Amino acid sequence: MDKSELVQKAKLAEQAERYDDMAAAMKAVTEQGHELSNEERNLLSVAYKNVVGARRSSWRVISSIEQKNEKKQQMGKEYREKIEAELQDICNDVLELLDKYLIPNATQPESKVFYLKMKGDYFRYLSEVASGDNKQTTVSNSQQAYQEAFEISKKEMQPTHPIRLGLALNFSVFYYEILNSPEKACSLAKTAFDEAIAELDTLNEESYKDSTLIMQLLRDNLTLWTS
Amino acid sequence: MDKSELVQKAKLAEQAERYDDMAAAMKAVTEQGHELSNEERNLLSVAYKNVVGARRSSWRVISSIEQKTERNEKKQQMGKEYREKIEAELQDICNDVLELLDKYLIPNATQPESKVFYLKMKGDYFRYLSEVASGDNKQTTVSNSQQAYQEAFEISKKEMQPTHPIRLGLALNFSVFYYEILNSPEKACSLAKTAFDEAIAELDTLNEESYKDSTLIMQLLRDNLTLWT
Amino acid sequence: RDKIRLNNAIWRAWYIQYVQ
Amino acid sequence: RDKIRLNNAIWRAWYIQYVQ
Ligand SMILES: Nc1ncnc2c1ncn2[C@@H]1O[C@H](COP(=O)(O)O)[C@@H](O)[C@H]1O
Ligand SMILES: Nc1ncnc2c1ncn2[C@@H]1O[C@H](COP(=O)(O)O)[C@@H](O)[C@H]1O
Repeated sequence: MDKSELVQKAKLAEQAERYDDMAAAMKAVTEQGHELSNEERNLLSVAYKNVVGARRSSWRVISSIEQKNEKKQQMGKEYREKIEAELQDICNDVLELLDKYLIPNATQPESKVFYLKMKGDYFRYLSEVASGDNKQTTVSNSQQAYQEAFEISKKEMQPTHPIRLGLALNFSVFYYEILNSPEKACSLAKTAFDEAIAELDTLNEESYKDSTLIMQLLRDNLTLWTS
Repeated sequence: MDKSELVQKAKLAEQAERYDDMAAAMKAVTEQGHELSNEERNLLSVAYKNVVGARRSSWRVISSIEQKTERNEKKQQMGKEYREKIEAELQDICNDVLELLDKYLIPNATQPESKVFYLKMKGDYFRYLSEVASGDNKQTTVSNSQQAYQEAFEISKKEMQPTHPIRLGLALNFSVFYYEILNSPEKACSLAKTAFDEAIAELDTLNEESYKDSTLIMQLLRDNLTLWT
Repeated sequence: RDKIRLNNAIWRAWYIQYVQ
Repeated sequence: RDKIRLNNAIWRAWYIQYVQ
């Protein structure tokens, strides 16, 4: 009843581009305790990626402006720190959702890699704006969530599984952008790409379009990071 | 805080596309009682047009979903409830603007550009209310819009040349008011045509600081005209 | 500038749709 | 689909330019 209503509201909110509404509705579905279906899991992920993404995008614009007038620079810091506070509230809600509901209520290996990769993602977004001891904490938790998700995927999923591929794509981005290590980044990405291509027979009718798309994104990232 | 600080915050908000912050900074500047400069007035206007505009588009999407719900299930009721949520947000935003206009902006200036600017602004936001209002509230919103547009229309003909961008932009929006709100296409096309033809007959009055704007609004007046025929 | 005309044209067009 | 590839390229590009 309320779940089906909330999912419809989330669908209407996404159409109306009101992604804060969409995240709120999908948050309520998650807090009802049940394991999210594949449609619900996608709705929640799309909602919060739009919600956190708006603040990441705003933060980046202000950051470039800051770097490019004593009182103006002082003001740029305050508006950026306002956005950073918003960023942390969004990530902490999502990471709470993961640690109380999504991850523990995750039963099959595929969902566990999905939600652990999510935890690494949102800890990574914190690391983009974090500082000091908080940054070292977020970086460690992000890297650890990615690594644990990575080990499960190597043991339970084919190299062409879109969740395994998208996990490798983001883990490589974590090495490039959060740590200052372009070589691991390029190293992880190529390996991931090469294993998927080495196993092109594993592509399945349900996601070959998604598998190939992420394979192409790994390649695009590799070109950008070497050209 | 201080006015000079708030305008910088408003400028940063616009760059970050955080227009809700941008209207907030400009609403606070307006509430300080002093007359807004042209840049401040533009900063306030762009902010609220983005803020009210976001809900107008969302309202338009949900309304379109409603009129395409053949599957007449619970989705229709949910769409109604969600549309009414957006409509409530829309009404609060317009009411914030109309309060600002009627408590500060319209009284704070006696020159005809500020008077036409802020009266046209009042017509716009009463127009946005009428797009979703119904019953006894809409007849209040509509004629209130027409009255603000009408007064701005009279002042503009008496103090501005037909190529003035504010005067042209008022004719553009007043013509839209006849088409979309008053369901009167003949006047919308007529009002837009006379405003364009008056500006064209008076092209020598173009100014070095506004010819790009004057001609842009002239082109939009034409675009609305052809689209409507 | 040519975008501004596109935004207005697409915005003005939706009303014809919903009114028909 | 080419949208996602273009979106990804622009998001990844900001960091390379921001730190250089
Ligand atoms: N302001 C925004 N609004 C909506 N989506 C965004 C925004 N900024 C970024 N995104 C999306 O978020 C993704 C970022 O993921 P990642 O590469 O893990 O940072 C991008 O590929 C964009 O599609
Ligand atoms: N969501 C939005 N964000 C920014 N501007 C918008 C939005 N929706 C509509 N507009 C603009 O608002 C104007 C419509 O107002 P009007 O022409 O007075 O009906 C056009 O210039 C649109 O481009």
